[PDB]
Amino acid sequence: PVLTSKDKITKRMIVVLAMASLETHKIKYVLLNCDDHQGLLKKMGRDISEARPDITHQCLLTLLDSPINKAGKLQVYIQTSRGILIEVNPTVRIPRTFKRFSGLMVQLLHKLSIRSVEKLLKVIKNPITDHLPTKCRKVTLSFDAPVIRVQDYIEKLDDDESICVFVGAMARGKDNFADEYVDEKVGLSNYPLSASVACSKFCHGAEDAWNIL
Amino acid sequence: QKALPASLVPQAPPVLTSKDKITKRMIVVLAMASLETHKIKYVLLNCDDHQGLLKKMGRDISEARPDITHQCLLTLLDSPINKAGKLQVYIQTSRGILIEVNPTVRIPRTFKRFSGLMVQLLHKLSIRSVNSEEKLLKVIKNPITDHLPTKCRKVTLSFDAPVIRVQDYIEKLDDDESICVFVGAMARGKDNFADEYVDEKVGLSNYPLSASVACSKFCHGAEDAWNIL
Amino acid sequence: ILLILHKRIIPHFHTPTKLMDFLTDSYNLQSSNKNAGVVPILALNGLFELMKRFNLEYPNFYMKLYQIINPDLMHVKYRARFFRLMDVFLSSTHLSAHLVASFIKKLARLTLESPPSAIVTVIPFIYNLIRKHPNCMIMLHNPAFISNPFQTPDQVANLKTLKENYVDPFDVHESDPELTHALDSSLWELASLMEHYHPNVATLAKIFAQPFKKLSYNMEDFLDWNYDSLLNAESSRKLKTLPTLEFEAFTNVFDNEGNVYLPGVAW
Amino acid sequence: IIKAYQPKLAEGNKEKLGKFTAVLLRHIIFLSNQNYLKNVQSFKRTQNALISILKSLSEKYNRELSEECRDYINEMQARYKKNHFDALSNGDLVFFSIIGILFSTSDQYHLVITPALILMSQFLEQIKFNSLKRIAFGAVLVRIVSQYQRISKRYIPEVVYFFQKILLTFIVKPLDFENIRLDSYELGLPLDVDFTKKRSTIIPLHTLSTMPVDQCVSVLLNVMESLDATISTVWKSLPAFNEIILPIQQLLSAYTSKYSDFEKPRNILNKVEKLTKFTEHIPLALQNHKPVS
Amino acid sequence: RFKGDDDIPYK
RNA sequence: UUGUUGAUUUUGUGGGUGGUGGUGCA
Repeated sequence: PVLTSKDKITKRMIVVLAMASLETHKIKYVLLNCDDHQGLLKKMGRDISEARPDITHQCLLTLLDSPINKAGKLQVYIQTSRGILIEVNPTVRIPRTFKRFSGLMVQLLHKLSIRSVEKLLKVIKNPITDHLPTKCRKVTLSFDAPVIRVQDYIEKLDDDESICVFVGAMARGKDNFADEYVDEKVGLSNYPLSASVACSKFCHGAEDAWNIL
Repeated sequence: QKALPASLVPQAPPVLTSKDKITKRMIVVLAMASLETHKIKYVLLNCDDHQGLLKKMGRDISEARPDITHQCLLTLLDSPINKAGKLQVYIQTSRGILIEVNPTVRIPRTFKRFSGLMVQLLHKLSIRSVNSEEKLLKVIKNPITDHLPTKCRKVTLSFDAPVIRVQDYIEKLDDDESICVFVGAMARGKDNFADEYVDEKVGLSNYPLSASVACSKFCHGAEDAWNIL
Repeated sequence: ILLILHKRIIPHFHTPTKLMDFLTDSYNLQSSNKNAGVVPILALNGLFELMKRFNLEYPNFYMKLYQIINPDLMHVKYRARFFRLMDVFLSSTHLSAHLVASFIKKLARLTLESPPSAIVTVIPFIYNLIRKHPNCMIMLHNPAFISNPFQTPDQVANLKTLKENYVDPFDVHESDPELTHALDSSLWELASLMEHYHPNVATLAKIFAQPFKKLSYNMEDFLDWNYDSLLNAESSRKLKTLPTLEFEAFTNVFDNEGNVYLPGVAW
Repeated sequence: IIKAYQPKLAEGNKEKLGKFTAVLLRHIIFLSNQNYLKNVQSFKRTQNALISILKSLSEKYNRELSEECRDYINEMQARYKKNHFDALSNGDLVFFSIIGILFSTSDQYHLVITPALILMSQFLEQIKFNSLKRIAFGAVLVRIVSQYQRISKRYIPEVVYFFQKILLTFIVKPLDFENIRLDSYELGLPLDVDFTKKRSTIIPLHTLSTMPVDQCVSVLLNVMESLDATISTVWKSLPAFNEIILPIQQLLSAYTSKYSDFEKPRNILNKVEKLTKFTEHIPLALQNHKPVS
Repeated sequence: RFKGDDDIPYK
């Protein structure tokens, strides 16, 4: 069955892409990009460094294309830096190209939902806590945190529960975006990790732990 | 119970190069890379950005997507093993151009400046560092074998091939040897691009895998097998 | 006499070797009088030059050096002279690892009950000694007790039992540094100095955590310090800024004879 | 005075009132120096209100207070250079406390806390502590620095040094503690002391200037209570807790042996045994560095 | 020193 | 204090507010 926020009993691997830098600007509304819109954002006064929706696409692509998603044990949630929280249906097949992705997200932010004939992408009300499974372990990705084996971490963790990982798609910032909801922060690799690679690392471990293959 | 070594300070591991054939390493080849340039200024041909031009060229535009190569290079380069200096990347362009990727490089994550780099690389045949000390991206002479290590195991990513566990595979392989992987950045096609060079082809997962996902999955097993962390 | 013996007396003797017994008796002096406890420190200078000139051996010489080091040494004014002599002794190429380990353990134990100035002096001194004799970094860091994420479960169990059964083997009362078993111990005291109240002293104490990149530390830049220097340094702060107050409020500042900031101190 | 020269009334009133955040402090310290044993309760009333007023003046004019305070630490140091303990008085003890009330004690660096902690540590070591008056002054100094570190829990080596000498001073030597440097051998407590009566551990400040056996016991009990608190808060967390408490453990063991009835040394020893049992004394590991890319 | 997702400089 | 005017401002101390906001609904 396709996993949904309504279902809470089933164990699943929830991934939250916090601090996602998605924003629409009209001169027609178009997703703001670090390279496409440099002068316009300079007028806004915001740094072009923190104007990269591209990182979210890479995390989404590797997560969506991961085997566990093909096994129907994964759901993706995205918390935009503006405060917009987005639900990602596992069944979706987001565009592989960056430009076509931006056209999708501007529609989702304006239309608040994407329906192709269940909404493929749905904007849902904050906080994250309500939508997550009733029994669930929460962790963030922290470089300064102790390095932990993902496979061992999931194995020692219970079964009826579910696992949440909060990954910061922000280009640069303090790892305190989701301290309020989380109970502990763990380190995945001994070396600094990009948002995409860490997600690739973690879903790989869950696949090994749960024998998804 | 044991005394510490003479120097415990962590030192950067050596940057692997094609010249060195002894050290154990994980070779990855993104075969059938779709990288082509054309004067309009020279621009990397794209499936979406350019459609009329490739039709004039007569090439099927489905196999005209360099982003798949872009995404793989990002995950391969950003993998912890590359940070550990146990990985070098090779690129066999669909036209037959073989490219050297120095592990030290840092490709742009934006797709536009990604293309701007390779139009420079394809025409200038090489790319120099900002500090001007080493050629990060260099084109090299085919075949791949002469550049590969003297003792190396060769495998391809095959959906039809039997499914294996990467961690167990790398463990059972010897230590002095090296493992070399042939990945098709192509969208769709027959998995015979590197049949001549390889000895045996392996499948990683029963479900179909994207090129980047397959590569990321493979390298994590090597890190788990080699304890790279 | 001992202060001027090395310079104004010994070179003018025809056979200065005859002072060995007097210097030996001066060097072995042990008396209940506090002012007489400094005598071996002075006799050491006169005793050292004699061995250098004629290649004499004082029996168990480094054993007596270990004995002389005490909490009094850091407070006596002649500490500078002693430390300059110590650098020459601990520059020898034949000293055993146990000997240097025994010294480093004792100084760290002594720095525990020391003023910040003495702690400022010892910390570079220990860093130099550890760097000089590389076998002793075990003393700061024992790798066998590290918890590695890749270590297998049986290794974890063996490590757990090993942690449980460990006992500090350093002997404080043993006067033979080669037998104090200090090499098998560790410098928790320096790790406690990491939490020293003075910020700079803590930074020097944090130095053991970070890698030993620097080759050696000039003792002359750390020998001359005291409480007065710290107080004098604060007496002249180049920058002045608004202080940060207590948001908490105490009804009374001292105890009586609601909220008392200093219970046990009547008003 | 504050009413007559409010900021709104005229220009420069702000600067004037700032100078009075300074003046009122030297009034707070001055009143403490003055004799108040006759009217301690009234002196308590006038004091806490005056301190309460200084809080409001400080809240708006923190800068002027620090300037006057720092001049006071400079003044105490200079007076200490020539007069030693004779310079020290109740007001200096009180001043340090007012600093704790008003200024952020729990900081790595602070304009007034850092000089106060350093200056007090100099007293904790340099002062002879060879008289019951002098020991009593040191005992309160331990209390003040202890409250300075109530959150921070930083290690003060001089707290250990002071405890060792004071504990050994009241047992004078036993010939087992030569490493501890005493300054007075005539303060040894008599053996006939009961050590079962309920004696108040509080030390009046007004008695300090005037400064028999019971007073020594009360001072001694206050010192050990501070010692017990220091074990329970700071020394337990430190890696070298066993090393810190071993010289103290021997001294407390001597206290129990000489005074079997005296229970406080036994209680501290029992807690010390509990802490060392639970704490895992493992070889230190600090050189484990992060691998580089 | 570049780290994580920091991008190469834009001129 | 105003571009000749007259208590509108000026000096110091405190001090709140997105608000000629837009847009969709009844």
